[PDB]
Amino acid sequence: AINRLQLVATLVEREVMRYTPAGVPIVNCLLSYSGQAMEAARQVEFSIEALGAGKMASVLDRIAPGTVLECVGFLARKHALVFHISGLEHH
Amino acid sequence: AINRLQLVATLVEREVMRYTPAGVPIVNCLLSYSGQAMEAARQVEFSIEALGAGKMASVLDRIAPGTVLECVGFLARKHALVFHISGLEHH
Ligand SMILES: [K+]
Ligand SMILES: [K+]
Ligand SMILES: [K+]
Ligand SMILES: [K+]
Repeated sequence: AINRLQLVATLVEREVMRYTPAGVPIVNCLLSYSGQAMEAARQVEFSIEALGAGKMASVLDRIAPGTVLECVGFLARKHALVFHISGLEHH
Repeated sequence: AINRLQLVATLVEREVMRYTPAGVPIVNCLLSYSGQAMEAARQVEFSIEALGAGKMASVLDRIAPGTVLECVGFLARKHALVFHISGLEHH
């Protein structure tokens, strides 16, 4: 079953790196989206919690807040929903 | 800025049709997702609020709860986040 989110958003802030019991690094962060959709065009603005695990945690850990990111990933239950980023690029 | 969600999920329930002041029909509903992702494979399960506007409201309004839907759309602020379905198919 497909569960794929593509989102170009601004990194607002990120938490300090933490780890799962297995030692997998995780960086929780907040993304901000601003743009338009098609439903009559509609301006859309919202923020969404996200996180990077493993290599993605390392990647997010070096990105300066305010950077615009082109993200791809999947949605999941926090433990509320959180955006799991599996792919990332600038601009 | 891209904001696109692709989700194959089961329609759990839907509210009665309502309208915006302009007369645009809207059907709010709840979707349930079950499947796997790639982060090491990870089982993922969650429910998410959604809605269809205009023709999409009419389409959802005739779909029986329990039906599996292949959805495409965008995320937005409820007024919390809600999945705006702009495209829909069965299976
Ligand atoms: K999947
Ligand atoms: K911070
Ligand atoms: K867009
Ligand atoms: K109902």
